Amino acid sequence: DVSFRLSGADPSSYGMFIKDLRNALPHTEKVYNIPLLLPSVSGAGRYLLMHLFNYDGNTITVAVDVTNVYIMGYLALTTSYFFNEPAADLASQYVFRSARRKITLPYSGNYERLQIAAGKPREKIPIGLPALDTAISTLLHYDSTAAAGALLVLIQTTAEAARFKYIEQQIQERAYRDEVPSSATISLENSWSGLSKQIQLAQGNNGVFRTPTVLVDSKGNRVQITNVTSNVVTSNIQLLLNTKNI
Ligand SMILES: Nc1nc2c(ncn2[C@@H]2O[C@H](COP(=O)(O)O)[C@@H](O)[C@H]2O)c(=O)[nH]1
Ligand SMILES: *[C@@H]1O[C@H](CO)[C@@H](O)[C@H](O)[C@H]1NC(C)=O
Repeated sequence: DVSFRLSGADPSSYGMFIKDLRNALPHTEKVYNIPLLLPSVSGAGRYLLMHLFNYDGNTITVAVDVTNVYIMGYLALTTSYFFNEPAADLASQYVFRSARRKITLPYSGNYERLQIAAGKPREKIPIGLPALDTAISTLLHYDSTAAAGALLVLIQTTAEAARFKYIEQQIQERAYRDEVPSSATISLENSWSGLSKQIQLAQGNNGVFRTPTVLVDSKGNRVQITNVTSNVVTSNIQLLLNTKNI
Protein backbone atom coordinates (compact mmCIF):
# COMPACT_ATOMS: atom_id res chain seq x y z
CA ASP A 1 0.00 0.00 0.00
CA VAL A 2 1.02 3.59 -0.63
CA SER A 3 0.11 6.62 1.47
CA PHE A 4 -0.15 10.41 1.27
CA ARG A 5 -0.89 12.97 3.97
CA LEU A 6 -2.16 16.38 3.09
CA SER A 7 -1.25 17.66 6.56
CA GLY A 8 2.17 19.20 6.10
CA ALA A 9 2.24 18.23 2.45
CA ASP A 10 4.66 19.99 0.15
CA PRO A 11 6.05 19.47 -3.31
CA SER A 12 8.68 17.06 -2.03
CA SER A 13 6.29 14.88 0.00
CA TYR A 14 3.84 14.77 -2.93
CA GLY A 15 6.74 13.79 -5.25
CA MET A 16 7.61 10.97 -2.84
CA PHE A 17 3.97 9.79 -2.94
CA ILE A 18 3.86 9.70 -6.73
CA LYS A 19 7.23 7.88 -6.79
CA ASP A 20 5.79 5.28 -4.34
CA LEU A 21 2.66 4.91 -6.47
CA ARG A 22 4.68 4.27 -9.64
CA ASN A 23 7.02 1.89 -7.75
CA ALA A 24 4.08 -0.22 -6.54
CA LEU A 25 2.85 -1.04 -9.99
CA PRO A 26 4.36 -4.33 -11.05
CA HIS A 27 6.15 -4.82 -14.38
CA THR A 28 8.56 -7.40 -15.85
CA GLU A 29 9.79 -5.38 -18.84
CA LYS A 30 10.71 -1.80 -19.75
CA VAL A 31 10.15 -0.48 -23.22
CA TYR A 32 12.51 2.33 -24.11
CA ASN A 33 13.35 2.53 -20.40
CA ILE A 34 9.70 2.99 -19.37
CA PRO A 35 7.98 0.39 -17.22
CA LEU A 36 5.44 -1.67 -19.15
CA LEU A 37 2.37 -2.45 -17.16
CA LEU A 38 1.28 -6.04 -17.07
CA PRO A 39 -1.35 -7.51 -19.43
CA SER A 40 -3.25 -8.94 -16.53
CA VAL A 41 -3.03 -9.92 -12.88
CA SER A 42 -5.52 -12.38 -11.38
CA GLY A 43 -7.15 -12.11 -7.98
CA ALA A 44 -6.58 -9.53 -5.32
CA GLY A 45 -3.04 -8.85 -6.61
CA ARG A 46 -4.63 -6.77 -9.35
CA TYR A 47 -5.46 -3.96 -6.92
CA LEU A 48 -3.25 -1.46 -5.23
CA LEU A 49 -4.59 0.42 -2.16
CA MET A 50 -3.75 4.06 -1.65
CA HIS A 51 -4.35 5.54 1.73
CA LEU A 52 -5.10 9.22 1.53
CA PHE A 53 -5.43 11.57 4.51
CA ASN A 54 -6.98 15.00 4.36
CA TYR A 55 -5.55 17.88 6.32
CA ASP A 56 -7.66 16.96 9.40
CA GLY A 57 -6.37 13.40 9.28
CA ASN A 58 -9.51 11.69 7.99
CA THR A 59 -8.88 8.99 5.50
CA ILE A 60 -10.08 7.24 2.43
CA THR A 61 -8.60 4.18 0.86
CA VAL A 62 -8.59 4.10 -2.93
CA ALA A 63 -8.40 0.87 -5.02
CA VAL A 64 -6.33 1.09 -8.17
CA ASP A 65 -6.13 -1.53 -10.99
CA VAL A 66 -2.37 -2.06 -11.38
CA THR A 67 -2.59 -2.96 -15.10
CA ASN A 68 -4.14 0.37 -16.18
CA VAL A 69 -3.84 2.77 -13.17
CA TYR A 70 -7.64 3.08 -13.18
CA ILE A 71 -9.39 3.94 -9.92
CA MET A 72 -11.98 1.24 -9.25
CA GLY A 73 -13.54 2.54 -6.00
CA TYR A 74 -12.71 3.72 -2.53
CA LEU A 75 -13.56 3.13 1.11
CA ALA A 76 -14.69 5.89 3.37
CA LEU A 77 -15.29 4.87 7.04
CA THR A 78 -17.49 1.73 6.76
CA THR A 79 -18.88 2.36 3.26
CA SER A 80 -17.34 1.32 -0.03
CA TYR A 81 -18.11 3.09 -3.34
CA PHE A 82 -17.38 1.58 -6.80
CA PHE A 83 -17.85 2.92 -10.30
CA ASN A 84 -20.76 1.54 -12.26
CA GLU A 85 -18.65 -0.56 -14.66
CA PRO A 86 -17.70 -4.24 -14.92
CA ALA A 87 -14.06 -3.89 -13.95
CA ALA A 88 -15.12 -2.14 -10.72
CA ASP A 89 -17.76 -4.71 -9.94
CA LEU A 90 -15.04 -7.36 -10.28
CA ALA A 91 -12.75 -5.34 -8.00
CA SER A 92 -15.51 -5.25 -5.40
CA GLN A 93 -15.12 -9.02 -5.08
CA TYR A 94 -11.57 -8.50 -3.83
CA VAL A 95 -11.25 -5.21 -1.92
CA PHE A 96 -13.07 -3.52 0.98
CA ARG A 97 -15.05 -6.72 1.68
CA SER A 98 -15.18 -5.64 5.33
CA ALA A 99 -17.30 -2.55 4.48
CA ARG A 100 -20.69 -2.45 6.21
CA ARG A 101 -22.33 -1.33 2.91
CA LYS A 102 -21.36 -0.95 -0.73
CA ILE A 103 -22.68 1.85 -2.88
CA THR A 104 -22.37 1.69 -6.64
CA LEU A 105 -21.84 5.21 -7.96
CA PRO A 106 -24.32 6.25 -10.65
CA TYR A 107 -21.63 6.58 -13.31
CA SER A 108 -18.64 4.76 -14.70
CA GLY A 109 -15.21 6.19 -14.21
CA ASN A 110 -14.43 7.50 -17.63
CA TYR A 111 -13.77 11.18 -18.03
CA GLU A 112 -16.77 11.77 -20.30
CA ARG A 113 -19.30 10.28 -17.78
CA LEU A 114 -17.69 11.95 -14.78
CA GLN A 115 -17.78 15.33 -16.47
CA ILE A 116 -21.47 14.86 -17.30
CA ALA A 117 -22.23 13.89 -13.66
CA ALA A 118 -20.19 16.79 -12.32
CA GLY A 119 -21.84 19.37 -14.63
CA LYS A 120 -18.44 20.58 -15.83
CA PRO A 121 -15.47 19.61 -18.01
CA ARG A 122 -12.00 19.03 -16.44
CA GLU A 123 -10.89 22.26 -18.14
CA LYS A 124 -12.89 24.19 -15.57
CA ILE A 125 -12.11 22.22 -12.36
CA PRO A 126 -9.07 23.51 -10.44
CA ILE A 127 -6.52 20.88 -9.39
CA GLY A 128 -3.69 20.97 -6.90
CA LEU A 129 -2.95 19.81 -3.38
CA PRO A 130 -5.71 21.97 -1.84
CA ALA A 131 -8.15 20.55 -4.37
CA LEU A 132 -7.04 17.00 -3.48
CA ASP A 133 -7.60 17.73 0.23
CA THR A 134 -11.08 18.96 -0.67
CA ALA A 135 -11.76 15.91 -2.86
CA ILE A 136 -10.85 13.54 0.01
CA SER A 137 -13.22 15.52 2.27
CA THR A 138 -16.02 15.34 -0.28
CA LEU A 139 -15.67 11.63 -0.75
CA LEU A 140 -16.05 11.02 2.99
CA HIS A 141 -19.77 11.87 2.76
CA TYR A 142 -21.81 10.60 -0.11
CA ASP A 143 -23.05 13.14 -2.62
CA SER A 144 -22.87 11.68 -6.17
CA THR A 145 -22.75 15.04 -7.96
CA ALA A 146 -20.05 16.45 -5.70
CA ALA A 147 -18.18 13.12 -5.78
CA ALA A 148 -17.92 13.20 -9.61
CA GLY A 149 -15.94 16.46 -9.40
CA ALA A 150 -13.89 15.10 -6.50
CA LEU A 151 -13.10 11.98 -8.49
CA LEU A 152 -11.93 14.05 -11.51
CA VAL A 153 -9.55 15.82 -9.07
CA LEU A 154 -8.44 12.57 -7.45
CA ILE A 155 -7.78 10.73 -10.75
CA GLN A 156 -5.66 13.60 -12.13
CA THR A 157 -3.67 14.18 -8.96
CA THR A 158 -2.82 10.45 -8.49
CA ALA A 159 -3.09 8.29 -11.63
CA GLU A 160 -2.30 10.96 -14.21
CA ALA A 161 0.63 12.37 -12.17
CA ALA A 162 1.93 8.76 -11.84
CA ARG A 163 1.68 8.38 -15.66
CA PHE A 164 3.37 11.68 -16.64
CA LYS A 165 6.13 13.61 -14.95
CA TYR A 166 4.80 16.80 -16.50
CA ILE A 167 1.46 16.29 -14.65
CA GLU A 168 3.25 15.54 -11.40
CA GLN A 169 5.17 18.82 -11.80
CA GLN A 170 1.95 20.71 -12.58
CA ILE A 171 0.48 19.50 -9.26
CA GLN A 172 3.66 20.38 -7.43
CA GLU A 173 3.33 23.92 -8.82
CA ARG A 174 -0.18 23.88 -7.31
CA ALA A 175 0.91 22.77 -3.81
CA TYR A 176 -0.64 25.81 -2.09
CA ARG A 177 -2.95 27.26 -4.83
CA ASP A 178 -5.27 25.39 -7.12
CA GLU A 179 -5.46 26.05 -10.83
CA VAL A 180 -7.33 24.49 -13.73
CA PRO A 181 -5.15 21.99 -15.66
CA SER A 182 -2.99 23.34 -18.51
CA SER A 183 -4.21 22.40 -22.01
CA ALA A 184 -1.09 20.23 -22.38
CA THR A 185 -2.07 18.40 -19.19
CA ILE A 186 -5.47 17.55 -20.73
CA SER A 187 -3.82 16.52 -23.99
CA LEU A 188 -1.45 14.08 -22.21
CA GLU A 189 -4.28 12.54 -20.25
CA ASN A 190 -6.25 12.02 -23.38
CA SER A 191 -3.17 10.54 -25.18
CA TRP A 192 -1.89 8.03 -22.65
CA SER A 193 -3.37 5.02 -24.37
CA GLY A 194 -2.26 6.23 -27.84
CA LEU A 195 1.29 7.02 -26.69
CA SER A 196 1.59 3.74 -24.79
CA LYS A 197 0.60 1.87 -27.98
CA GLN A 198 2.91 3.78 -30.32
CA ILE A 199 5.93 3.43 -28.01
CA GLN A 200 5.38 -0.32 -27.94
CA LEU A 201 4.92 -0.41 -31.75
CA ALA A 202 8.12 1.57 -32.17
CA GLN A 203 10.05 -1.49 -30.97
CA GLY A 204 10.25 -3.32 -34.29
CA ASN A 205 10.06 -0.05 -36.18
CA ASN A 206 13.40 1.58 -35.31
CA GLY A 207 11.81 3.82 -32.68
CA VAL A 208 9.39 5.35 -35.20
CA PHE A 209 5.67 5.48 -34.39
CA ARG A 210 3.34 3.64 -36.76
CA THR A 211 0.89 6.55 -36.33
CA PRO A 212 1.81 9.97 -35.01
CA THR A 213 0.33 11.12 -31.71
CA VAL A 214 -0.91 14.69 -31.70
CA LEU A 215 -0.35 16.68 -28.46
CA VAL A 216 -0.65 20.29 -27.22
CA ASP A 217 2.48 21.91 -25.78
CA SER A 218 2.41 23.86 -22.50
CA LYS A 219 2.45 27.16 -24.38
CA GLY A 220 -0.68 26.22 -26.40
CA ASN A 221 0.54 24.95 -29.79
CA ARG A 222 -0.31 21.54 -31.32
CA VAL A 223 2.64 19.18 -31.94
CA GLN A 224 3.09 15.82 -33.57
CA ILE A 225 5.03 13.13 -31.81
CA THR A 226 6.46 10.76 -34.42
CA ASN A 227 9.23 8.78 -32.78
CA VAL A 228 10.85 7.83 -29.45
CA THR A 229 13.34 10.69 -29.31
CA SER A 230 10.57 13.11 -28.43
CA ASN A 231 10.78 14.66 -24.91
CA VAL A 232 7.34 13.16 -24.20
CA VAL A 233 8.95 9.73 -24.47
CA THR A 234 12.42 10.38 -23.06
CA SER A 235 11.45 12.64 -20.16
CA ASN A 236 7.74 12.66 -19.39
CA ILE A 237 5.76 9.42 -19.70
CA GLN A 238 6.52 7.05 -16.75
CA LEU A 239 4.20 4.05 -17.28
CA LEU A 240 2.96 2.26 -20.41
CA LEU A 241 -0.46 0.76 -20.82
CA ASN A 242 0.07 -2.72 -22.26
CA THR A 243 -1.12 -3.03 -25.90
CA LYS A 244 -2.95 -6.15 -24.81
CA ASN A 245 -5.32 -3.73 -23.00
CA ILE A 246 -5.66 -1.22 -25.90
N1 LIG B 1 -12.37 3.94 -14.12
C1 LIG B 1 -11.49 4.93 -14.48
N2 LIG B 1 -11.43 5.57 -15.72
C2 LIG B 1 -10.48 6.57 -15.94
C3 LIG B 1 -9.60 6.85 -14.79
N3 LIG B 1 -8.74 7.81 -15.12
C4 LIG B 1 -8.99 8.17 -16.36
N4 LIG B 1 -10.02 7.46 -16.87
C5 LIG B 1 -10.20 7.91 -18.27
O1 LIG B 1 -11.41 7.98 -19.04
C6 LIG B 1 -10.92 8.08 -20.39
C7 LIG B 1 -11.56 6.99 -21.23
O2 LIG B 1 -11.30 5.73 -20.58
P1 LIG B 1 -12.00 4.41 -21.15
O3 LIG B 1 -13.44 4.54 -20.69
O4 LIG B 1 -11.84 4.54 -22.65
O5 LIG B 1 -11.27 3.24 -20.56
C8 LIG B 1 -9.40 7.86 -20.38
O6 LIG B 1 -8.64 9.06 -20.28
C9 LIG B 1 -9.22 7.08 -19.11
O7 LIG B 1 -7.84 7.00 -18.66
C10 LIG B 1 -9.76 6.12 -13.54
O8 LIG B 1 -9.04 6.32 -12.55
N5 LIG B 1 -10.69 5.23 -13.46
C1 LIG C 1 11.96 12.10 -34.60
O1 LIG C 1 11.51 13.02 -33.61
C2 LIG C 1 12.30 14.21 -33.59
C3 LIG C 1 11.87 15.09 -32.42
O2 LIG C 1 10.58 15.64 -32.69
C4 LIG C 1 12.13 14.95 -34.92
O3 LIG C 1 12.98 16.10 -34.93
C5 LIG C 1 12.49 14.05 -36.09
O4 LIG C 1 12.11 14.69 -37.32
C6 LIG C 1 11.78 12.70 -35.98
N1 LIG C 1 12.28 11.79 -36.99
C7 LIG C 1 11.47 10.98 -37.66
C8 LIG C 1 12.14 10.09 -38.67
O5 LIG C 1 10.27 10.95 -37.46
